[PDB]
Amino acid sequence: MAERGYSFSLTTFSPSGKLVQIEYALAAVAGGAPSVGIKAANGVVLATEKKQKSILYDERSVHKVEPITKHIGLVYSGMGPDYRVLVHRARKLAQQYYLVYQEPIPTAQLVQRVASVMQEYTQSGGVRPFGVSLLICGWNEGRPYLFQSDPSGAYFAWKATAMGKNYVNGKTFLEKRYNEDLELEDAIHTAILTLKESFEGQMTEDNIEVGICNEAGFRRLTPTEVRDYLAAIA
Amino acid sequence: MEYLIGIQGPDYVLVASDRVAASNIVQMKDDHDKMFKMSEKILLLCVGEAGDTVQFAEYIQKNVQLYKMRNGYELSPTAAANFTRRNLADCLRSRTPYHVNLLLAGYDEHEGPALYYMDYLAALAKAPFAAHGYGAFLTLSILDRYYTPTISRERAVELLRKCLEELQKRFILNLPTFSVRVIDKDGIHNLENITF
Amino acid sequence: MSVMSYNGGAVMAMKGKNCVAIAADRRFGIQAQMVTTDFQKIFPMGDRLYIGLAGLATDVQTVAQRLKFRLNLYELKEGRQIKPYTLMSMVANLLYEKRFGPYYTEPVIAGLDPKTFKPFICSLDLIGCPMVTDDFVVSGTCSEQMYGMCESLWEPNMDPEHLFETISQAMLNAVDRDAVSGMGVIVHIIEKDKITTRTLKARMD
Amino acid sequence: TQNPMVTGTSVLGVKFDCGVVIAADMLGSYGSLARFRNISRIMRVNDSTMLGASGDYADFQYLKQVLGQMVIDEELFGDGHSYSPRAIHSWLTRAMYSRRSKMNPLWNTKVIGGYAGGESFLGYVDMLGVAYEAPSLATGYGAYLAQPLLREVLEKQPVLSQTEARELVERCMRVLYYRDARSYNRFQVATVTEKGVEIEGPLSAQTNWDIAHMIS
Amino acid sequence: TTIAGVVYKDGIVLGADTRATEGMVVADKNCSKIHFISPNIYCCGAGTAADTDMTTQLISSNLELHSLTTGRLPRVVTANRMLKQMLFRYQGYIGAALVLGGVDVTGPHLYSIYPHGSTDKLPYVTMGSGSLAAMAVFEDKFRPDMEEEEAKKLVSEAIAAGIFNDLGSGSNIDLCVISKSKLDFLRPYSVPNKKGTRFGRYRCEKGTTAVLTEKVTPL
Amino acid sequence: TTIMAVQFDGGVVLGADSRTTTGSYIANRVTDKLTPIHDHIFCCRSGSAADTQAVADAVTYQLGFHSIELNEPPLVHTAASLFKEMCYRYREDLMAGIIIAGWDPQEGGQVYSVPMGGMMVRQSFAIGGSGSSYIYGYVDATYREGMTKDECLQFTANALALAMERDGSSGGVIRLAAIQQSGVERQVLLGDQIPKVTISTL
Amino acid sequence: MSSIGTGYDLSASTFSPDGRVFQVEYAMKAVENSSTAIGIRCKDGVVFGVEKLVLSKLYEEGSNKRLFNVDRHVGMAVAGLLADARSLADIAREEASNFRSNFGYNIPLKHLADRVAMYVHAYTLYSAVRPFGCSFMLGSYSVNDGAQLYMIDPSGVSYGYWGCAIGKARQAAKTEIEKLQMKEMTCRDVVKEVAKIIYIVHDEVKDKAFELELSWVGELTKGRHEIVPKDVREEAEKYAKESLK
Amino acid sequence: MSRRYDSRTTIFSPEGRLYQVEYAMEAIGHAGTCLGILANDGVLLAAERRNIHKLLDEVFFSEKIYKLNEDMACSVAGITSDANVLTNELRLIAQRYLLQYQEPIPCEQLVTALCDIKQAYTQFGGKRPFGVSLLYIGWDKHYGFQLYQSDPSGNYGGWKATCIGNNSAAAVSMLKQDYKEGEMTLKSALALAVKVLNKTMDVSKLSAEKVEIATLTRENGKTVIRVLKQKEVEQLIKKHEEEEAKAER
Amino acid sequence: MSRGSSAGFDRHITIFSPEGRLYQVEYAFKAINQGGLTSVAVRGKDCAVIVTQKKVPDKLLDSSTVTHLFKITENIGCVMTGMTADSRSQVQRARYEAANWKYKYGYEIPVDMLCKRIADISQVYTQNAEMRPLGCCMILIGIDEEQGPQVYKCDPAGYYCGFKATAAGVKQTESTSFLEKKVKKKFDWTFEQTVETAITCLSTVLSIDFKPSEIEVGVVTVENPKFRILTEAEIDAHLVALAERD
Repeated sequence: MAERGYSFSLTTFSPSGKLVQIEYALAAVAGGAPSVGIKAANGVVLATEKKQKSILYDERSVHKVEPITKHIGLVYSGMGPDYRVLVHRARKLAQQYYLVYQEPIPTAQLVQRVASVMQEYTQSGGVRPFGVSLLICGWNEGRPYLFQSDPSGAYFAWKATAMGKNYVNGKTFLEKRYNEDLELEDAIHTAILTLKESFEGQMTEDNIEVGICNEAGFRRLTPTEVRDYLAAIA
Repeated sequence: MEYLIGIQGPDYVLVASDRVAASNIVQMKDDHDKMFKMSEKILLLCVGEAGDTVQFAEYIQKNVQLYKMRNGYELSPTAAANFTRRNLADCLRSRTPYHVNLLLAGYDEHEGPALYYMDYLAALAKAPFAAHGYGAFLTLSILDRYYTPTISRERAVELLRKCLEELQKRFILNLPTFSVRVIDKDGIHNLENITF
Repeated sequence: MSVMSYNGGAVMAMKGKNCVAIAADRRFGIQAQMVTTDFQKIFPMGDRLYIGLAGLATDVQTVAQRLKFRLNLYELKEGRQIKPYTLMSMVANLLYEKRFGPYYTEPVIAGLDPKTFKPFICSLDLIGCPMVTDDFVVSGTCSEQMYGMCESLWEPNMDPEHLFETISQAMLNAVDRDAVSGMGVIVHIIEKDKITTRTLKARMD
Repeated sequence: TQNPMVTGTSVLGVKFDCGVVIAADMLGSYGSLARFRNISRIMRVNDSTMLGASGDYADFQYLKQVLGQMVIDEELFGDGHSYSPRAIHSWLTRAMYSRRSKMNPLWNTKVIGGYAGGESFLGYVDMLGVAYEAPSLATGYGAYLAQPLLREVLEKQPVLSQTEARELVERCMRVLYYRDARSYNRFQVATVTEKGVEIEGPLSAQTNWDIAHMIS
Repeated sequence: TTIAGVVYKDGIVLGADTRATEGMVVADKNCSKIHFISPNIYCCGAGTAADTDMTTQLISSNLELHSLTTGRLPRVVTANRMLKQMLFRYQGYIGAALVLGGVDVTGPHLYSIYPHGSTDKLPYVTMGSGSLAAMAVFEDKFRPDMEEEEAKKLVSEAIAAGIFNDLGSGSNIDLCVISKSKLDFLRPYSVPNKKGTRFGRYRCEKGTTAVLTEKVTPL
Repeated sequence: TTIMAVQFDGGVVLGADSRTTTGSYIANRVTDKLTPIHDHIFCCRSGSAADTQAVADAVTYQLGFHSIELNEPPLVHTAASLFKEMCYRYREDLMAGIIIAGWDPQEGGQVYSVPMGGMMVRQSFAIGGSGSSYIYGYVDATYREGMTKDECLQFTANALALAMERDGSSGGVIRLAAIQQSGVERQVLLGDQIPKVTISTL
Repeated sequence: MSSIGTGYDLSASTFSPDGRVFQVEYAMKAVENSSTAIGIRCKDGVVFGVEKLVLSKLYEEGSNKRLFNVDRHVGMAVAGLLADARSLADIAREEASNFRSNFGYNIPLKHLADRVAMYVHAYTLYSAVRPFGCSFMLGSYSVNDGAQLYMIDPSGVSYGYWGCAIGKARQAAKTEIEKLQMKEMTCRDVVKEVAKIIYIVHDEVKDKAFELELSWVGELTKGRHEIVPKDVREEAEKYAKESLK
Repeated sequence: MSRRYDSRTTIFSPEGRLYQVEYAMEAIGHAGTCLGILANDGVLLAAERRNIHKLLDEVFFSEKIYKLNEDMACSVAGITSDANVLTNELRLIAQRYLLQYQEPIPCEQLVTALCDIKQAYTQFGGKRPFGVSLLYIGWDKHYGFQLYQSDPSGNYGGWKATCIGNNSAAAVSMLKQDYKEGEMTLKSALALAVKVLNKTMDVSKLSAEKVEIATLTRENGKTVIRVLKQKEVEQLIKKHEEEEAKAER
Repeated sequence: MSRGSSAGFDRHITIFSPEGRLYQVEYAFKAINQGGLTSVAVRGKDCAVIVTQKKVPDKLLDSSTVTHLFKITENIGCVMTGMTADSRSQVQRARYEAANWKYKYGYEIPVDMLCKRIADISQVYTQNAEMRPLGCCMILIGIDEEQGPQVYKCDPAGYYCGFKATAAGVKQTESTSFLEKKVKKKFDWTFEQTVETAITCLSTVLSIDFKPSEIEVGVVTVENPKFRILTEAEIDAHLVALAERD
């Protein structure tokens, strides 16, 4: 018939360069799942916590490592429903680029467009902005790239960053550590070790999920493979 | 050679303009003098020629929009750009087979760069130019203008040349008019000259 | 460019290719049945510098397509640091034509430009539809497409010296100008090298 | 005949009103073009329990008139008073919708015969697709208008108090001319009687012509 | 410009066409690819006006990508069927795109032919354009019941050779496109039998018809 | 415009139809279906032209889809045929297509409904329709008797389809016949690759 | 039942911390105060009985109604706040009529019961509208699917029913329907059985005398919802008085 | 309920002005600073990114200064989030006006049009006004070289050197002190720009990663808008060392 | 858990908490607990089984929407778990979206895609408080075409991922750990066993047990990909076997 309810601003400016209600959203991604992203400089590899901690996981396509398109993949930390819309929206955006350019959407561009809805939800009454942060990968310009889009809509540029449990501590360890000039196989080994540092508990292959982006294209690594990398390194 | 007849020749320190006064219904001129020269400002002049009725509707919509630029800045707008801007709006209207096509003549003075004059076709083509005329009248003067003067020619010779041109329309053209208005522009302003 | 007819416009472009430069040769007059409005006026324009798009027929449509192309161009131009490639533009200009329904684009674009910051030649012509074309062979474009093309295919090599191509293109305008009914009134040659655009204004009335 | 833009047609609908009852006769033969697609078809609809409808003209345009009719009865029931329509209101509301429908390129010369008695008001109505609607003694439109209506009207003008029996023998005779003249049927009819209390209609039964037009 | 044909071994599709892209009926390009990749395992042969074929194929190209990525399950021809169906029906005619869609779908292998109007029908070999007949005549010779992948390649090179001879706008290379469950081959050249080339002689006139007088160098 | 027919048993239907879907003068595909996906439980008998059938077939899939889930799995025949009436209503004379709908709803017994290209929807005994059913009209009628029994329906229905492709100048090789029950829609192929002919004239 | 008048009902989009809105709980309470309206499904139809309040001898059938025909084959018996029950009848009347235009057959009640129950839940969701304050039964006889009886609560649950009653004593009436086998009955015997239950269940604290009005959609009304025929009404009326005694 | 709260977004407060508009200015204070300076033959924008982090990859090299058009440039002072929406509106307006106008977009015209949207939200729609003040730099013929400043309050201002973002009062005076009316040329002005950014930041140490510098300089027939690569800015960071001496002397 | 602190007008609005909690969603969990419905779901390779309790207030019922097993498409089937009012509205929304998919996709939809469409729609509810989220929980079961039988579970919010075996209802966590032991012990997946293992688990967690008539089992077998309800007879076949099984 019609709906009203809540249509006045719910968000008030705090002197910090951010609003109060968005700041709270960033704590939400912190209590979210561990996800790590490191740019290997010959592809980008992104790794995420497979589990939602029930430890019955049986993945064959239900992943949180998802190809949007030919060379873009997304792994996230935070909310499930909020993420599904970003994935559906991302394909429409990538393709929007694919129609005009005949190449899909660069990392920078995809970020600008996803970011505008996340802010929209803030300023408006009767909505709340996402609780999701994205680790976005891509191969554009002849270089691998990795961007971080936060639940606010702000963007921070990162060659390596960590999300989930102990995210803050995660960023400083990466800032010092981050590597480049890595072979594909090595890319996986470094990524898994960084995931060990963020994520607690058991890792086997139904606890962590890995996806790689390189020249051939983004794909999502089979549960057998992840296991071989995990064992290999200290 | 397109529609109705107008001619303007800038010598880049003078502008010579004459336009027909004639919004004709049937075979009689319901009034003698009729406005085809419109003043947006005292230092911008638009001479619209084409259809009698179409010229007026097009001008008024743009004219309130022109005023809006003046209202905000409280200095002159870029007049060369505003006469082009209406033209871009008429490029969108051109895909449609409806006729709303206006042969326009912009005289304007801009502050900083100087004077600008722009030519508009009914095919819609913007040119800064030494002299251009719209319709049949373009046809009448363009060929003598290389030969008989310069693009720096004297006001006297211009005016004699113009008087003769308007008499050639009565004499030769199937469209004569026994009232034409003549206005002379110096380097900044409109002067109203003697009707012929 | 064009591949539509106007008797209110109509102009002619022939382009031929070097190997690290591409040349575009252009008339500089404008016509309109029994009407002219300029001795000299620009048709191909930059919008990210040392690349060109031409729009031909009457002057409003020329200006319109080019600005509109820039509208599509600028987002990629901002997002990345490096200025857009030739490949990206070829599809973009085609997307601009494609935007319209059944009565397509008022000019029918041919694009010529070096790939940004690198010395890779490109020539393409497009149709007024969304039909995708890759070209890098040679392109000639206008209403009388076949006439710009036969001479422009004839003159070059796929490695001449730059100068040899420029003298060829000057001549290319002249034999073309005898081939059209009277359409002339000044000749412009554009050589696109690496970061520099050579512009030449040829002699005539 | 007299039927712009038709495909499946009901040929002819008799309607003659007598004192408290109407007899309408309509053929079972329902031509989809020249071919008689259905040899038996009941072209009698139930508006209501207290109303009845019988229709002539294109049969596709009739199913459209049926969906519109149907909702109007629903509206009246809809209140909760549980009223049965009046013949004039339902037929009349639709006559307006036939004024609107002309302008778009689909044509209607759709013709229905409403007899009802409901609420306390007795109507005989005829509603058209061009929207000639009126109260009447007898009416029929479209193809009915070209051949049976004038003989039916000629008898009706000095004797305006024809009865259902005199009309019965006449209906049988006229439909004999339809099997022979019209190219949309070869006989067989349904006899429908509308009353102001119940809707009655025995099923379509064959009838067959009588020859005597090869003597001279 | 685009004349397309397909054959069935007993699997899914090898789609064949001769290359050339035209600006109207004048060649823009001698021979560059016009049997197209959509994102990564659906290919479309085209006929009629090439143009409607490309843009319809591109929207559909968007929609199948949405289903593949979540499922990890083959590109859905029926999805792609429906979108085209929907666009063409509203007007009752809006452009002519005659399309040979072909992908092995999650369940059965599914081959579609979309004409200018709407359709919803499901054949298994279709040859398109006004030269459908020329393409079909190679297949009807070569292919009795059952064929193999290599054998299907040989009919396909032959269907593409026929269109080149029938309409000179199609010319040069025979392109063969293998479309499967997860193998999608696009390789320009599959048969060089002709080729559009530049001259071995050179004549062009230098300065005896050339006219110049001014130069400047803007960026 | 290939023939469409559905002949009445009294608990299930048998349809029979001829194949060729045509791109004007030239036949484009004669390896097609005449009972494609219209739902997942429902059948319609299709021929005519590819577009006339298709627009209707999809709207009925979408409405049928809502009907089946809410009611409990089987839809109503009468509901389904009305949806097709709507498409035809706009395109009255534009589309010559007429669809032959045959089912077993939870309404009761076997019902055969004829949805016209006008906008007409009717439940009847058996009709065969198309733009070419002003051509095989005699042949259906002789086969059609009061309560034509199933075993009889297989020979009669197939034959009517055979009579069509041989005679037809809008017919074509292979009759593909469709028998519908509450189990789903089932197609069979009776060959004509192998030589079957409705006996020649002198 | 949970609800407090302060907190978590000060907007009609506020979800309560218990999982069920206070407003929906309030809507059910109003049904509980009102009179008993019964509708029992038979093998050959459905028989309705709703008591029509008489406060004056000036009143005719139009005053204090609770039998609507949503369609003209489908009936609606409501109980609770009359004001919202009649408005939902009007939107429902429209919803049925549009269905008949498109679909063209006696509507199957199973489809109605899902669409209406979801609509009743929608009003709990939205701020511009508040939940419906009645529980109602939808009842039909058709040949497409037979006799059908569904009841929708103001929560926006649809469940299927053999025979339900809603009133001042919902549980006592339903046990009484259980005792009797409608399997043994045809539509004629059911009219007697509805009639008694309405008199006993209902407790006067707000009535003063009521008139029982009953409706058939059955055998002697041919798949359209008409008021009870006279013979049936008199058979029904005697038994109701006899059952008291 | 909703009727028992305050936030005084569309409702005027005891002040005579809304809370939401005044609060937006506070958020702008603790976010990265943007300044635009005037030169004789160009105009330039220099900005501090919202990233205080020690490691950036440079995926998008516009994280503060976005070049809208080939005739215009902008900076962001405030939250990057509200900027994202605004950036997309600007790429369209800036190019639309240009299609029609065929003349480099006037700096004034752009801001007044934009400011109208900023005020529209606070007054009606029940949305808060954007937390971003955008610093526009452009050139048109009839004012010359320009810098205009945009607010969430719908206030515009015609400036020759101004700064908005963090520690703005200090910043505008510091630009006035070093740079008078029409004094300093384009190259020497780029140095001045970095010098004020080094002093005023949310968090100290000025590096290539923390700064992005943009030039509007009119080239041969076209007005060229470029965002300088990290490499070029670095040559200016040493130039900024030289500039500190030069202001004093 | 948290009840949140306000700094906005968070108290009756879904907008953030310092936990990251959304108020309306947390209230959506209490809606599950209102219905009384708990479901145990098991994945195999022969079939995907969903088994859930059927509510009886009285014995005068028709089973057409008393049922909490729903046909969300002919091959893939589902149950709604939680409060029955919220369930009916969600089923209704989903079916119109499902039919939309039918117009777009043209065929039988993958389990991964079906859960993803419902998830996006429920993102609209979750972000709003204009319209409160529907506090039902859906476990979709069905055979994804190449992969096999799948059991996916969406929350009121819409969080979905794959699992070896899943549970929904009054308490997810307690039901899952009981199910986890059943999963470790990994039985030979054939028709009788997968149904039986599902049935044993739902009965152990309640400690009330049931008769076959009291539960509704819905399977998607490799035998017929159609979504099928067993009914009183077929479930009974498992129950009698189950008694003899230890």
